[PDB]
Amino acid sequence: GLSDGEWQQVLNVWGKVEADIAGHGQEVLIRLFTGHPETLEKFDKFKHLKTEAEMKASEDLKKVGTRVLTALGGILKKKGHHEAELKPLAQSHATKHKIPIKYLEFISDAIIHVLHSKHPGDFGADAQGAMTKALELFRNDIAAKYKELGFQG
Ligand code: HEM
Repeated sequence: GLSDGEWQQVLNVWGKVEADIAGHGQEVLIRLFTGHPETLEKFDKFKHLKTEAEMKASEDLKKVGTRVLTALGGILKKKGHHEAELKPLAQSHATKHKIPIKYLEFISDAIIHVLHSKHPGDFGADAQGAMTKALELFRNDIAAKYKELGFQG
């Protein structure tokens, strides 16, 4: 797992997310869908959308982006002791949404990109490596629950 100082860097940048959770959520999702169009096909509510202007205008997209980052913030704040938070998340993503582990890798890279773009002075080289480890931890633990739930992610 991560050191105390690695967790400190992760939570320090996360604090900058809290002042505008929705605005961050929209930027993350738009980065994900533009970099990896196949990922948008998983979102039945808005898989019909084609352009970034449409994505920015979508209220459904902004609300989903808010749920995603709020749930990730909850997990991160647990500093690895997140088994209770991770449980419902694994369950829904292996049954209802069927989200391959590869797509969770794509969104991790999107979050790291957005954080670097909006808060570089709270997200230098070492804080980036710390957030990279925290998100690997997250994916690894979800993949372990996928197996049990019978989803080869
Ligand atoms: C940081 C990683 C992620 C976190 C914390 C996260 C969390 C959530 C949360 C909290 C919800 C709402 C409640 C639920 O259904 O469990 C949700 C919904 C959803 N997520 Fe995930 N998610 C992540 C990644 C992804 C990825 C990478 C995809 C697809 C590429 C995805 C597809 C979906 C879909 C299709 C829904 C339902 C959307 C709707 O209601 O319109 N998620 N996610």
